[PDB]
Amino acid sequence: QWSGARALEALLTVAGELRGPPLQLDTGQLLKIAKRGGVTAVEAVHAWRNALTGAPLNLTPEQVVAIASHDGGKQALETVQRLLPVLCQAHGLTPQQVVAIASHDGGKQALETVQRLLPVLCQAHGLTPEQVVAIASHDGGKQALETVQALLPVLCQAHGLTPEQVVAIASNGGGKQALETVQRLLPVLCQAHGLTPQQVVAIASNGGGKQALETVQRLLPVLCQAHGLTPQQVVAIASNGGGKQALETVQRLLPVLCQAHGLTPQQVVAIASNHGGKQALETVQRLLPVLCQAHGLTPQQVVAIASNGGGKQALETVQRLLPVLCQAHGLTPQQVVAIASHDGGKQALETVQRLLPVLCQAHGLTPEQVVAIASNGGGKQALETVQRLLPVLCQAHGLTPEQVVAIASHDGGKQALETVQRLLPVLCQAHGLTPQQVVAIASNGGGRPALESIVAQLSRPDPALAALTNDHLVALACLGGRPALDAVKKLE
DNA sequence: TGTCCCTTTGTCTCTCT
DNA sequence: AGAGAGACAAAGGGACA
Ligand SMILES: [Mg+2]
Repeated sequence: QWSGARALEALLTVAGELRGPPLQLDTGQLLKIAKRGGVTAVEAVHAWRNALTGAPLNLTPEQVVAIASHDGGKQALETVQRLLPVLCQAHGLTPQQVVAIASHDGGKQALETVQRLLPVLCQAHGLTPEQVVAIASHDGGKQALETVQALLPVLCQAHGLTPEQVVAIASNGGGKQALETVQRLLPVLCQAHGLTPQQVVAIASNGGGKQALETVQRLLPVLCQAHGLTPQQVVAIASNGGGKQALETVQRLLPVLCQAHGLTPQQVVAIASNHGGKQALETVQRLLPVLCQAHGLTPQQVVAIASNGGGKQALETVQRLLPVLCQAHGLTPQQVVAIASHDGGKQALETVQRLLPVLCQAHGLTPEQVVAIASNGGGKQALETVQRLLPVLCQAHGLTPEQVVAIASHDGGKQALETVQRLLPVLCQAHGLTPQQVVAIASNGGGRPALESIVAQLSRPDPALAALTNDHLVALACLGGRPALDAVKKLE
């Protein structure tokens, strides 16, 4: 008999009881835990199904699932019950910060290291606890913290980094490796290749930090001479997420793409400078002629789709869905491209296919309005939030469909929609803001934190924003969102 | 096996002007 | 607003006990 038979059965046993109180998990939560945390993690969640759910700790099931669904999730769950009170009272962290720290593989290691090192890091190394929390909140968090403690002085003094840079480098998976590689390679990359420490920090400030710095060091010569590329264009490929894989794939496919399809180097750099760049490039070489065949898409439209993170998923979903979206849903190829040319194009595309008839028939939007909402990063999220929240923003808060679509139609629209639904009453009813002023504030990228900052002022007034009327705060909030507000906060 | 750590890719959100 | 930067997570491999 296949070994896994027993454990698998154990899994289904324990996981049927978890559909019971007090977590009520929905199959797609039990799977998640099962896949990443394993059976020990499903069986830890059961064994601690009460201790975690209410007084003392009081975690949402969402928050229990987040802690459990990683390797060592059992250890994390045990450690969180032990240290969360210790960390909120002895160190002053929110429990949401403790959950953040715990929700990665080896979470236990992270938690115990924050417990052990946060004093020495804040006192003797000058870090804020929020910096310590960010460093901690990735896989290998424990490693990154011990490495920060050890290398912060040598990185700042011998190498000229600001502690902020050291923290930005540290705050990724493999933070330890990136830090160590930045130490070793910073002088080599600066003194031999004329890179600013700033550019070295940007290369290092990703996952595959170590990998990207070493691949830049090895390949900058081969790329800038025998491949007509600038130091700037190599830095950009290496620091935008593509890292090692993207740089090596730029070597391979730069001539193939150009020579066979007439793409400039700038178009190749842009396709490269993203997460999964290598994937986008390879998919572009593979799929371009299929798309552009028989007066299909123009090349430039392929370059566009491809030049966002997830470009490969976007290219393949267009290939698959262009026909049905145009035939069955009355969309132009131009529209399909626009939806696709954003991070998560694939998600937006699939969500338009699913939700366009619903949003038109049941909610009275136009296809154009649907395309507009879908045509931003996180399109899937904005579109699903529009469906959830349209009848509520309209009926309960008096907003027009037009106004909702407008809040919806930026990056973060989901966040902006959910914040408007929650903050409109206190803003209007308690502080005299008009619905239109509220809709205006939220109708930008960063609508959410801009609404929250406006509320932070009219709820617990900083004396530094006092000479500003509501109408002035509103104008500032529209113009530069939270950062503009915090900008004036620094004036008193 | 369970746990810890690292890398790559995909996706979502916010900033900076 | 478009480019750039930063956050959040899924999934796989190495390493080791
Ligand atoms: Mg594994």
